Amino acid sequence: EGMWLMQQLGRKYAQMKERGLKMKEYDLYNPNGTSLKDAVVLFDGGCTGEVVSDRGLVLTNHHCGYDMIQAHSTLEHNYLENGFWAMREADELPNKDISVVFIDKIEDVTDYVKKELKAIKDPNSMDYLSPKYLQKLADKKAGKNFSAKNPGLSVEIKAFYGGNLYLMFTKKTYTDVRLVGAPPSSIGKFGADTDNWIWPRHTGDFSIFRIYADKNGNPAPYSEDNVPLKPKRFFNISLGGVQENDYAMIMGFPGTTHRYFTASEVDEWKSIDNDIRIRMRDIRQGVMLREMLADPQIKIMYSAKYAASQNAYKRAIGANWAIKTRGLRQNKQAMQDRLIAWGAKQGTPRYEEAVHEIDATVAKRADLRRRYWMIEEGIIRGIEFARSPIPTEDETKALQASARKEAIDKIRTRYSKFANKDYSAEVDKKVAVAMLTEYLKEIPYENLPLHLRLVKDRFAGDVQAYVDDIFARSVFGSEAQFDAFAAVPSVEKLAEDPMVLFASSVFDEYRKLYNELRPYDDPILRAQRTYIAGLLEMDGDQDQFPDANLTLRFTYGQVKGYSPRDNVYYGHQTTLDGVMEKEDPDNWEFVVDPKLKAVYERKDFGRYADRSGRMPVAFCATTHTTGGNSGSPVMNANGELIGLNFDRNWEGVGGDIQYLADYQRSIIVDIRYVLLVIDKVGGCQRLLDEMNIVP
Amino acid sequence: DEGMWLMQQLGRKYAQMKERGLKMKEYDLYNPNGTSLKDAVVLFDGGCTGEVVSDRGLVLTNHHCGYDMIQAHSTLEHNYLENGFWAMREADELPNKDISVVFIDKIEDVTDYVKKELKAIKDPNSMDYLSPKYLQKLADKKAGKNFSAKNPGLSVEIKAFYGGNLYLMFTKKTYTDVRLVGAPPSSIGKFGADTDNWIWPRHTGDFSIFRIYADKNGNPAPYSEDNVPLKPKRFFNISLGGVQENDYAMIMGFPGTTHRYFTASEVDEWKSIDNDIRIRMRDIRQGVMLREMLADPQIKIMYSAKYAASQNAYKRAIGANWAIKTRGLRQNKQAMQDRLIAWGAKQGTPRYEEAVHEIDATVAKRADLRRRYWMIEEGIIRGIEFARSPIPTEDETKALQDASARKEAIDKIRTRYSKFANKDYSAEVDKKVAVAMLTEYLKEIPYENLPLHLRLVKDRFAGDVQAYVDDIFARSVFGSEAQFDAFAAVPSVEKLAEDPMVLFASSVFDEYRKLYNELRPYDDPILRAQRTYIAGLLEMDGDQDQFPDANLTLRFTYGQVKGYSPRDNVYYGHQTTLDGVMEKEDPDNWEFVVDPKLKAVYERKDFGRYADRSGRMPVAFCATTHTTGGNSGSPVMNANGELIGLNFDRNWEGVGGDIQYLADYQRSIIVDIRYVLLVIDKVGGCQRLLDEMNIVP
Ligand SMILES: Oc1ccccc1CN1CCOCC1
Ligand SMILES: Oc1ccccc1CN1CCOCC1
Ligand SMILES: Oc1ccccc1CN1CCOCC1
Ligand SMILES: [Cl-]
Ligand SMILES: [Cl-]
Ligand SMILES: [Cl-]
Repeated sequence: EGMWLMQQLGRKYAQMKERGLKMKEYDLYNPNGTSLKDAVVLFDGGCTGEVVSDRGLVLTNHHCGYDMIQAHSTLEHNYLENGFWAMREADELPNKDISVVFIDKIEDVTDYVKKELKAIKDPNSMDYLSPKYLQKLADKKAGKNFSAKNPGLSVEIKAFYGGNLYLMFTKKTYTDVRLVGAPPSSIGKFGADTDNWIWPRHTGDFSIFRIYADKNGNPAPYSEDNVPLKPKRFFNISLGGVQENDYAMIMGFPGTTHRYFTASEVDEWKSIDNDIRIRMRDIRQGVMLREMLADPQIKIMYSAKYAASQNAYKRAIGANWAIKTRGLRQNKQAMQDRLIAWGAKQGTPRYEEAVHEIDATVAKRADLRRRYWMIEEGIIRGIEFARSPIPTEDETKALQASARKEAIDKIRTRYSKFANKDYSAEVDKKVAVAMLTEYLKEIPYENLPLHLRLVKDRFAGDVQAYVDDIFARSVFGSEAQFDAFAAVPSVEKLAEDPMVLFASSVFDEYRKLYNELRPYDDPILRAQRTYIAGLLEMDGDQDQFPDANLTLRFTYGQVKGYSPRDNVYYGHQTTLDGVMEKEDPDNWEFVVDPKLKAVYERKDFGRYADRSGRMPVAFCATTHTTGGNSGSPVMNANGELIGLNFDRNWEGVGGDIQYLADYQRSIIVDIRYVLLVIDKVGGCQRLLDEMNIVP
Repeated sequence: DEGMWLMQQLGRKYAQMKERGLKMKEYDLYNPNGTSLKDAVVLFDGGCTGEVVSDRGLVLTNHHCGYDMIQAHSTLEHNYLENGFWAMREADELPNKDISVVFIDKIEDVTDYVKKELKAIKDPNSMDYLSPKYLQKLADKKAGKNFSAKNPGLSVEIKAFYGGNLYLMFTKKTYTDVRLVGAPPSSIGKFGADTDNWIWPRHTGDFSIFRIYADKNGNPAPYSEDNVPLKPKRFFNISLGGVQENDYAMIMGFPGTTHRYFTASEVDEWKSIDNDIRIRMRDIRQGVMLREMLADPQIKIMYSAKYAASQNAYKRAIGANWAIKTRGLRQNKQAMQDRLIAWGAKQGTPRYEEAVHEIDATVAKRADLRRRYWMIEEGIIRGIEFARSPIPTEDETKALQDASARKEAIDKIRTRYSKFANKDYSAEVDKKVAVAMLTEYLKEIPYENLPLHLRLVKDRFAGDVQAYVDDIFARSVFGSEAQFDAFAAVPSVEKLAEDPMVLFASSVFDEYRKLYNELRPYDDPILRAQRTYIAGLLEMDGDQDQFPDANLTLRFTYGQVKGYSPRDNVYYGHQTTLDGVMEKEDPDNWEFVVDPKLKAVYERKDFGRYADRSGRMPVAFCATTHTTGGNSGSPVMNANGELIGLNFDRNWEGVGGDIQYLADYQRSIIVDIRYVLLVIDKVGGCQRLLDEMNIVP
């Protein structure tokens, strides 16, 4: 059910032992010694990874290492397409701007932070949540020259439970992390967008890296003299596999949850955030799909844009399904009513006052938040010409020194980036006509961005004519129109340009709405500190975890499928047979790698197949995970690596607000499938040899 | 494999059925010389199955079987199709025009009689052995002179089985006064609508209720106000015990057609010609149609039924091709024919191998013609609406070329134009569909094989299909209402003889008929060789584990209540519940709206004695019985012969079951009788129907 702090392992240990955990408490997490926690890393600031060899080999997802694989890919050596397999350590590819963070130490500094906070003077100060203020406290506690006296180490204090608990983390960061291996994208991203958030899943979502360090294992930036890190702890790989009901646990860095939302915040999330994103993206995607299906060149240009829009669209659909069917609003209402009743009995009215402040703040910001989401989904991300060039103050104070050419070259560069090889003005006009029609129906005249008032005042309500006029008269409407402007440029032409006025007006309104809404966050945050303090005083910090905040957490559960709907059951494990069932040679997402197809046909599964002779691919578990847990190690009851978390099903996206025992599942790539791909597809035997594989 | 057994085969299957769970005595299910459960089964309205469930002639069948009768009695004031219908007294039950129920009174093996009559052969290649006219002459001879007049309501019919190796004579008792008694709203009767067609899990309460009326002595009589409900020989008892996983289940009904004795070359032809062409052409047609329906709400209204009708056989062809590709259908037919050829070589009889060779050679010879026939039928005859535009008849052309009969010819042509260009016809949508369909057709069919008018695409329009189609509508008398009216004011034969749409329609129909005429002779050598092929299979492995192809005659099938795994890590159980109906509810989607009375019954858990042991309300179940089209409305029986459900569909994964039964995928989709009784009781409030039924605890 939760994403527990490492400090909470002691309190949870007996429940974990009753669920199947076999390893000793301090072998998993030891606050003053080496433990399994020391083999977990925050991979590239947003993913999880794990050390799997005494030579610093690291496993993470394919979608986590995607940028590094793509940056090393060329037409001659397309690693993104065919995979990459370094046959020697010297062949492993260095990566610019990469990092791996180890959580060396974790310490509770709540009393220290609360004592420092007592010197505030302003009772409504937000320093208790300020990264700048908390970093000043972290530096004071660790010492002035801490990073100089302890090379590779840094300190950081984070707030938890809305500012009721503070932890200081001592982090060891390595920046020389080299690409070692990756399967082809046909394995690493098999389902591609069709199978995103989907269980059953047949994706071998993994990639392999290696941490490099100086001669003493200390962090060092990229250098040809760097040597593989000999870590103090690494995961043993299990080949025993998984069975239904087996204990499974994960360690990783979940990003964000909203477990302490009020019922009014659940209503706001559904009726504003989700409904607007769903409505606007459905319109945008609908026009885009029509144009992509009618022109093969439009499909090539808009495929990535369509896919990027669909990602949070599907998340919003899954979240709204949970709000509608799993009683999320009702459960938050019952939670706050229980605290209010308990507060009335104890004679402390501040908990009811805190819930009231949140409700009043949510109700007060409703129209502004609706206007913000409408402009953001409808125009800022919905219409491409909203991000068309806007002349700067320096560029206008150049067109009217001979830096007129410099001002024109800078504007030309931004025009070329806007109207790039993937931009279609005809597709954009069609999308804008549909998006603006919906926007103008939802936003009244007095709340419109100034330029949009011209739809009613100048074009008699004709959205098509307003959009046609923007492109017909704008210097950014076509290449020939920009070149005519660049030959005879004047600031009068730019100041009255219809596209410049549209872009400026919609961005002005977007910023103004952001500025008016920003002050509403603080009273909610301050009231949440009181609300969560009451919940912890009432029911204790035993069965209620702190919201995820990109810090190291553990979660446990079982390998278990679920019933998505009446008479339908999805089991706990998928097989290579399921990959072959989905193969479509003419559908780019479902092409199957010929080497993988041959391994399946010959049943060349070696020691990786299950007891039945079937080759496992992925499994699902009742662990509680979210974004940030991609690449997390999945452990056995013995702490051995059995898989890597890579996704969660759409039915469980509502799990960020309320964990859903009967629907929410972590989607995990089976470690047996990872080794089958390294061995039979990559032929990289040296990686298998350096891992400690247990029978 | 698991089949559609003749009633005659019950004796030799009885021990296997008993070992699979059957508890009733053999002659209580089927007795060739006395009353049995077979006497409670009817062929409903010539294409469905039904069953008698009371001593007063109450009949249950599917909602989609009784659909036309419910629709014919529906008005704006009393919309029975939308809200359901529940007659609260026998006098309130609605009579139906053109309805019938057929009882199979007697079934007799007349193989020796037919084979003796056939020996009076004038031509050894005669097809009289399969001729309904010839077989009816033999049936009348055996029954006697004026059988229908001497025994009113009774009629006789002989049918061929096993490719002409077995003949059965059926004595049928037909009743034509069958009145509508009850029907659930379409929200229950067709809950899944087109989305859930051929789909398991299924949550559709597909049932309707009728009553057989007869004269004072229970004899058939056309509709009369003096008619009285029929007191039948036998009726089904209703079981309330329900079903569990692995329970024995059996069905009796009228499966229409199967192709269990196809050669491997006929399976290849079915896949590579029939199915691939239908799939390709319908995907193009549906694609253009969907794009126009999504862009214009009025086009969606006009083309929704046409789109749905095209999708029905398209989905069936997809499901059939999935079985051919994944379930080794071609390989299993090949093994079957190779086993017969090996056995024939040991028996010293080469005629079985010669018969398979004749089928293979005939299939290979007709390949190009059959490809051309399917290409024109799917691509143009069905694919393009203006292919069925008016063509002036020989008498209409002769009338237009010195009498007042010219105005009659114009009125007849106008009537056909008004039917073609009706309220649902869009010339713009049709032109777009035709451009895409003709582009594919012209790519597949060479110039020398094209219908004459289509040669103009290359010869006159420089390969521009769009211009050719535009010219058809711009210059045709049937291109618009204003163009037809201009023709009707000044009509001439010369205008019609050179009309581009008339020439297109005539040319494509000429080619379609010519191809049909050239292909028709190839059917006979296959049929004659199939008689020899199936005789060999029967002689080799016996009439014990291989059933005759379905031919709209009474058959029984047995199996178990069992779900299946459609794909890796996915399992569909054996039973759906009312909770599944509520999960699918969408108030703004016509297909998935839920009746408020049903939703209230679910919320209050007012399930009475109809709920299962866990308090859940069952809706439908699936079984490993072998069914096909014609089995809609079939009674589903318990091990005791009690009614547990009505068959109403089969899953798409099992459509290949017409060629080879698929044990791990094919399932009959059945409405649970507990759900039927729940709807009659809590939704219709028709207690009198429950009271006349014999319900067993
Ligand atoms: O299989 C994939 C899945 C997701 C992303 C990319 C691929 C690779 N495809 C690239 C071009 O199309 C054929 C292979
Ligand atoms: O100003 C608001 C904005 C969003 C929500 C609620 C209000 C308060 N009221 C003002 C008067 O009109 C009725 C709503
Ligand atoms: O529920 C049905 C299922 C299939 C067909 C027809 C209906 C009835 N609907 C008609 C219009 O939409 C609301 C009811
Ligand atoms: Cl380390
Ligand atoms: Cl012979
Ligand atoms: Cl099968």
